[PDB]
Amino acid sequence: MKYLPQQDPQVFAAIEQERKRQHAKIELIASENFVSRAVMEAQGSVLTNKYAEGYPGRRAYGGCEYVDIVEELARERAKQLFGAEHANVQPHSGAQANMAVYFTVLEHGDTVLGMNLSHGGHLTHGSPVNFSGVQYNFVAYGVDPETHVIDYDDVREKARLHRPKLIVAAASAYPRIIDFAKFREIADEVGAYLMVDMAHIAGLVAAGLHPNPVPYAHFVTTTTHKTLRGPRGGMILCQEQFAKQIDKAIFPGIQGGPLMHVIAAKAVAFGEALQDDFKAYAKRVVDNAKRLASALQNEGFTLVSGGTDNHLLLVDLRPQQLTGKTAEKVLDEVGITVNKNTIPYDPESPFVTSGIRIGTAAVTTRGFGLEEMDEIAAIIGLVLKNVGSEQALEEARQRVAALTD
Amino acid sequence: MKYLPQQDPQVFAAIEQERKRQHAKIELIASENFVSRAVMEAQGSVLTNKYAEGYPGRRAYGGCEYVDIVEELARERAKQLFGAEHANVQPHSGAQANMAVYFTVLEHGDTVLGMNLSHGGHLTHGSPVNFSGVQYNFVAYGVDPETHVIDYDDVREKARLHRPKLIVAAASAYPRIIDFAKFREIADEVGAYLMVDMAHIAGLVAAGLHPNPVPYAHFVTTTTHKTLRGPRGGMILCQEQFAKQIDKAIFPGIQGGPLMHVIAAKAVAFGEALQDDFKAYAKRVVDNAKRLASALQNEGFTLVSGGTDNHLLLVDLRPQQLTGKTAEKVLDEVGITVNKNTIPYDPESPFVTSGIRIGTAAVTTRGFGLEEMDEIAAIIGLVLKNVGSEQALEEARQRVAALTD
Repeated sequence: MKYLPQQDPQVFAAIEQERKRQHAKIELIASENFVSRAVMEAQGSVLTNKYAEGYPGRRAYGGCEYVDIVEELARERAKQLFGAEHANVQPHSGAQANMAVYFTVLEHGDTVLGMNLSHGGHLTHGSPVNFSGVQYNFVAYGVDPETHVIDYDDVREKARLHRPKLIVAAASAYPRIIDFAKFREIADEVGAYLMVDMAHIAGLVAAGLHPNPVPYAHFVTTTTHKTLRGPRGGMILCQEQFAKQIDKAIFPGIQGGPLMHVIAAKAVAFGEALQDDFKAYAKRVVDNAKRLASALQNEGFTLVSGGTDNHLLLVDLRPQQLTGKTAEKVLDEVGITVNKNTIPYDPESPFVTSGIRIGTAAVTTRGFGLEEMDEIAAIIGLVLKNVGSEQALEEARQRVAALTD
Repeated sequence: MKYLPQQDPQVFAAIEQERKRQHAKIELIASENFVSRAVMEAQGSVLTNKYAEGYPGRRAYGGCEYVDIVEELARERAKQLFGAEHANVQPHSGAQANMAVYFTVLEHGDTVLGMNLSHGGHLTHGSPVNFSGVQYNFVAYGVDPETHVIDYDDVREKARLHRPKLIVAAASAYPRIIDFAKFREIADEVGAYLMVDMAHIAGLVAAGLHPNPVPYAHFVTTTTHKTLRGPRGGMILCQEQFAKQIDKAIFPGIQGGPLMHVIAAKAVAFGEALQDDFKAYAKRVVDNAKRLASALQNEGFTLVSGGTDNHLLLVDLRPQQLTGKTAEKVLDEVGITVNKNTIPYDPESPFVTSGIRIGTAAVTTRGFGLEEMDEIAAIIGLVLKNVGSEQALEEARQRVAALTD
């Protein structure tokens, strides 16, 4: 940076701390990643100065010729990546992408069926303290108590009982492949739209390592930030038949001016995802998650679902008589970043939990491989088996430092 | 830029075009500005990598120590700038800031009173194709047909008749000072909350050149991008009594993860606004608008309200027998960026209009003064009085180029 250090020492000092923290810690929060310098440069561009309400070639204001080129690049690259008939790259966030789909197909009070929040579903899939739960009547399907895999007969029974106008599939903490074909079959049976929120798995989908929801879903929502390793924001994919409605839901429906600089950054991230080396990266993500899962089991940990098909895993800490909250805290002490996370049928509150969620996207981006997964698992075992030994925590601290350099 | 040119030639070429366009044109769109290099650097930082759901010291996830410092800096600087008891710097946009206030105080179907959209009100103040108009029952107050000043007796009568739960004041195209004291008096009479959307005038308010709504409003919403000359985003200000509710409306209410990099950029912009030279800048904005208004009248143009108290003016093109659409198009041909804008009691549709809206924030940032205002007015006169003369348009084109260098 050149101008920020001089203009704002306070802001600069804090950013630099954050930059150094990102390097020093082992980042295992499943939704996180590190974007490229190209992505950040696009975000740091003069495109923040441009009002561009509307869409390419159909804007509210003049002078949008060049931001139109940027947006179209984002849209066309998104369609190439995912094989969608239409893309809307304007949503400010995953929240707003979901919001716009709901605005499109639902009236206030309509019934929606989504994944149980304590089994892996997102806040925006019907939390009673979120707009989704307040605005619409959400019902929930669950995972099997033993396998922790989505019970598709439960999805079906809930759909046939509650007659949702919309079914939502996808999750913030589900470690297995979702069967979108079965979701669509159930949707078709009850005459419901199917929305897939692929936020967590979008990078895996782009790389062909998770089945693509696009052929099965009327609407696919996603974040761009994350397995897709883009800037922070949202996107909606859909068939051409809903394109006009989806675009109108975003604007003038729920947003105003789009963030053209972030849209530029999205285009850059999609470009990166289209390359062969992103596919290799994504395979290492999944390989690393599998390896880390296996290594954790070797250390004596129980995992939700008995492992992972994707980037993420959930440790069920009940055998160790630890809460997710306790685990999160102690791991923080040694420089490992996780989050407490409810496990299916969790006897503890969402503020305490019996689990920790772990993902490999971030560490894989940093160049971590299988050997690093083994060591991370060994460090976690050392810490969680010795929460009362400061000497064990210091050893863990030193082994963490050894990994980050 | 260093990495973007190599990584993504297509995106880079388009951004560079946009950068060159921003320099070449006379930008008179009233909502637009040019941010500092410090602001853009903050936006281009590694803070995009951090999930920071929740608030400073009370986050969902660990590792937020430094992003907490950034957010608190934004919040405290906002409070210093505007004298508010509480700030929420997380809204992704002006749309989402407004959305969150509505989510806080209103139930679905509640009556809201806002400014007539064709008299200056915003899309998010009750458009039937916007969430505001779809979710709540909006009624409208108007300006006087002769003076084009808000009819405060009309605000009062509409409030007493319709019994709104919320009254909204402020505008996207109102060239006069708004009387917030009178709005609060009316609000108090009918037992309604008062929300002020100061998006357009927030920079003027910070500089003491427009009366501050904060002492009179329960909620003040604003964009940060704009007269405040910040990054693209929103902010909510309120009294401490609504702080907890407003924060919960933003998260977990209507958003998820905030854009910490943009929040950094907001802090930087607030820092800039706190300096003496921003106050001087803002006075030049208002001085330039007054001068430009007077110079336009000298050219024979009629202005809505007979002039301006702020950064913006509206030309009523009816005396010239031109539509706003025609004016916008021809001005675009010579390198002057305006937007068509409905005038109060406009006989034309919002897609055609009888007016153009013009603001001085952007050109003032570029260093334009009174002499430049005279010339801009002379060029506009030349173009609009000779829409059929290509030679007149070429002269205008050359005089525009002379101004931008």
